Amino acid sequence: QKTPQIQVYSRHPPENGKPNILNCYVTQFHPPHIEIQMLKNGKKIPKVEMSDMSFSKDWSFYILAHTEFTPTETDTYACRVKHASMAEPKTVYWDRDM
Amino acid sequence: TQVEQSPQSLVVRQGENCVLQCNYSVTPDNHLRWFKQDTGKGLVSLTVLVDQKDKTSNGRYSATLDKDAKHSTLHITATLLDDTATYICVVGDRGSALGRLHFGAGTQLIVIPDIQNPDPAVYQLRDSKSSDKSVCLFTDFDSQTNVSQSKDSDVYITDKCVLDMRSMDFKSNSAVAWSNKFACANAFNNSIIPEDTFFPS
Amino acid sequence: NYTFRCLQMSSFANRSWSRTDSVVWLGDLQTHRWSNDSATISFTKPWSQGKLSNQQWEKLQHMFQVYRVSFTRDIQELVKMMSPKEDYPIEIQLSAGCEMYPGNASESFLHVAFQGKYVVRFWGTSWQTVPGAPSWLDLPIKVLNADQGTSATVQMLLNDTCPLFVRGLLEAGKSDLEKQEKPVAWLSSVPSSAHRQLVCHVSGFYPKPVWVMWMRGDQEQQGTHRGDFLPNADETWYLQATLDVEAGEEAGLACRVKHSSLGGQDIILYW
Amino acid sequence: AAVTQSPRNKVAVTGGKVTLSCNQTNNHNNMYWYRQDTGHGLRLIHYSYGAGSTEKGDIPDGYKASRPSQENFSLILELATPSQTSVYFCASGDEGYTQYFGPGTRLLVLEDLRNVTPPKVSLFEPSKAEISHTQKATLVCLATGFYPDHVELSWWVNGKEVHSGVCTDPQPLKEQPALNDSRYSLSSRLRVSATFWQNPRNHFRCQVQFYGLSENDEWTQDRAKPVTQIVSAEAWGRA
Ligand SMILES: CCCCCCCCCCCCCCCCCCCCCCCCCC(=O)N[C@@H](CO[C@H]1O[C@H](CO)[C@H](OCc2ccc(C(C)(C)C)cc2)[C@H](O)[C@H]1O)[C@H](O)[C@H](O)CCCCCCCCCCCCCC
Ligand SMILES: *[C@@H]1O[C@H](CO[C@@H]2O[C@@H](C)[C@@H](O)[C@@H](O)[C@@H]2O)[C@@H](O[C@@H]2O[C@H](CO)[C@@H](O)[C@H](O)[C@H]2NC(C)=O)[C@H](O)[C@H]1NC(C)=O
Ligand SMILES: *[C@@H]1O[C@H](CO)[C@@H](O[C@@H]2O[C@H](CO)[C@@H](O)[C@H](O)[C@H]2NC(C)=O)[C@H](O)[C@H]1NC(C)=O
Ligand SMILES: *[C@@H]1O[C@H](CO)[C@@H](O)[C@H](O)[C@H]1NC(C)=O
Ligand code: NA
Ligand code: NA
Ligand code: NA
Repeated sequence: QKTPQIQVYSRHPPENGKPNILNCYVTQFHPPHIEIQMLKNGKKIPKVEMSDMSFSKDWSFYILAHTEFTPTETDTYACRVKHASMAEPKTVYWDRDM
Repeated sequence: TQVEQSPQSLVVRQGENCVLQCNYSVTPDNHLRWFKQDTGKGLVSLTVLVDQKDKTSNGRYSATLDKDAKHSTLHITATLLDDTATYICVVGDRGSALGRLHFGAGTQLIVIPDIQNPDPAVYQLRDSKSSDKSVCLFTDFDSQTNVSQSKDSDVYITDKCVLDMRSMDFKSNSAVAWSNKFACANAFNNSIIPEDTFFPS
Repeated sequence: NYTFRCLQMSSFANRSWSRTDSVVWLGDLQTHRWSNDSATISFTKPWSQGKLSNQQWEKLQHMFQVYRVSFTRDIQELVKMMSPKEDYPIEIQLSAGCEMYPGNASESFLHVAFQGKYVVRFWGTSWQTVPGAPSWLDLPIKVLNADQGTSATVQMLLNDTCPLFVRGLLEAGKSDLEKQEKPVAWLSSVPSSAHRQLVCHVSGFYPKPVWVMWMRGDQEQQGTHRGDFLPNADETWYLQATLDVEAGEEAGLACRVKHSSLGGQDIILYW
Repeated sequence: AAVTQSPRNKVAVTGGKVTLSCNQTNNHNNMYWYRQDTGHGLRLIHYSYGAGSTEKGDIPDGYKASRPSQENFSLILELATPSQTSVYFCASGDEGYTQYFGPGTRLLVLEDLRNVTPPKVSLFEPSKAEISHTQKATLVCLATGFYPDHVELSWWVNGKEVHSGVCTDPQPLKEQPALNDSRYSLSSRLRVSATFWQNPRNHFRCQVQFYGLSENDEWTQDRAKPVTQIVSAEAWGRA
């Protein structure tokens, strides 16, 4: 049971107040059963789009979640993943500087 | 069911050809087998068809399969008495042991034997141990003749039955009557029996 | 050279419950999706039918529809057969398709993984286990290789159908396959166990090949670390390149980006 | 590739335990139990992929399967019911699709065994009138007074079974068709050439194998326990 990598990144250069798309890319996990949530200020964003699940050369799974978002000075954005390989859900926060 | 046979039953005269049908909805259809099952006996495989459009033969038996129409026919040429049996269609849904067999309910064929040289007669036969007991044997009538069940409750009459003396190429019909009461002259009165029936003594 | 990949993932949770989901890729573009919930294969491009007639596609799809149901039952029966050696839950993955080379040459493949390990392929005219596979698989292989009808169908699928279908896809899908999308870059920074870490973000480029270097003037900074290629939702790519530096050393540094879409006009961003 | 079944015929009572066995010396991994009922195709009850494996088929309820060895596959009716009156077929196979079928087992489950009775068997010798008229000789065998109708009638000449010139009624007839559990009668003919019948070295025997109670079955009536048995009648040829 391999443990999921989570990478969070914007489609476009982030500018406070400007609509954008936030991506959450979850990779290197198995088995494929997984729960992925994208959060605004720790609250579940509705209408998040998922790509179809696929797998790599090495047979490990991956999937892309994305959602419209407008970055601000105040608001926090994160991607939270529950998977049997982990005792607790893992949360990775969007950091525009990273 | 996923496998349907037609007709349900049929009666043919010896020497006639007949055709049996099998239609199925089984998917997929790896192969189709025809079995012959004699009364109280087991399954004798006649042919197996495997190709999309297939034809096979096995003596007087020939068969076709059309997997597009999901339809098979079994043809019997020049029927013999021994073709009297149930004929069963089976579809195998895999080319391996992972397959399930889907059985049709069968078609019952009866073949009426051709009696060339009839000689209708009623004989009395005596018991091997106690010669006071006897039966009446109505024999050597042609298949036109029908044997009717009994008038009296104390009188027993069997249905007709054809035997085949293979080495002499000879078949004959017979029926048997007996009673705890009764003579052979009167035994088959309830039956329309030929006028020239031999009653000896 | 393009690789066409049909990717099947099948979960069996117990004797009764299962699901099979498939995706199809031509290079890095998705051409089909086949959800467990759907009777039919879905096109994810206008050109996903390739150069197949409607009748040819309908016939091919029907074969796959029978396959999906048959596959599901066969796995369940093979579990019963090997019982109690193997128990649920079970994951089976298939990777099948062909790599297309110039001159009407191709190579086909059909690889099968069990619980995440490549154990079985189709090769020539039969199923075989590959090096490292457990011995118990010899019985399933024996059973699978008894099915002459499946062997003949798979031979035709790999040898004939795959390359013919894919050659058609390459013609029909040419303008998507050859699309050029321009990268857009931006800079940022963070601390890193000390030192600063400068980040050059590059997003929206297609196709994948890209060059990104931190630079002081004409001096390519050898400490530049390229991240992984990450997908955007619109079939473009995202990549970041980091550089560890000293606080106050940021002045002079630029990020240069070369990509086929820019036609020689590189992106240069000065910190 | 051969397959055998035992017993070949069984009369049982409701609530009793019945075991149908299938034996197979082909070293086949795979064995299968079916039942055949009029108006239906064979239906799969249980199957097995090897010693220790049993799997439910399409109609498993009321049956338990047992595969103690590669050779043997058993169908166990723990609490037999009349609905299990049927013909049962076992088959075996390897990784290939062919199933090799056994010869079948006939099972009748009665509500009660109180009426079970073996046949009387009588052999009737050919009429001299038939012999002079046809130069053929018909023997007739009569099995009477038996219940239920699970009998096999066969003809033996000099210790070897004969089939040529034989015909046996397709169904036993009821002796009291008004009564609920009528006893049955069955007749058979054997026709031979007059010279064959006239040869005093020819020993003729009609045999009826009757299926009834086992040793294990309880019997509370005064009359003899109507067990599975052979009853026969014989005669020698003569001038
Ligand atoms: C792959 C390249 C495709 C490129 C073109 C298409 C691209 C378009 C987009 C496609 C989107 C689809 C997404 C799916 C992607 C993954 C798919 C890759 C897997 C392909 C396998 C295809 C197998 C097809 C056949 C099949 O369904 N078999 C199935 C049905 O077979 C039955 O029906 C057939 C009807 O065609 C034939 O009967 C007809 C028949 C009979 C005789 C003959 C003769 C010519 C010999 C007389 C012919 C025909 C067969 O004989 C009959 O047995 C059969 O059940 C197979 O066993 C299914 C599973 C196969 C795969 C197994 C993988 C290995 C697993 C190892 C597991 C070990 C784990 C143990 C615990
Ligand atoms: C299909 O081609 C194979 C050989 O091609 C290889 O296996 C395919 C499944 C696919 O993965 C290709 O890209 C591979 O290069 C033929 O297999 C040969 O068949 C002959 C006789 O039939 C046999 O003697 C050879 O040893 C086989 N080759 C190998 C490597 O095993 C196969 O016959 C072709 N089938 C049809 C119907 O075209
Ligand atoms: C995945 O798809 C299969 C095939 O449609 C589903 O299996 C069917 O499920 C329905 C509803 O449960 C049953 O009535 C059918 O008998 C099943 N079809 C077959 C061909 O067996 C399966 O349930 C789906 N899996 C999930 C988890 O949704
Ligand atoms: C089988 O697995 C599913 C999904 O994990 C589960 O919800 C269900 O309870 C299981 N079904 C049975 C009959 O055990
Ligand atoms: Na006569
Ligand atoms: Na008993
Ligand atoms: Na049945």
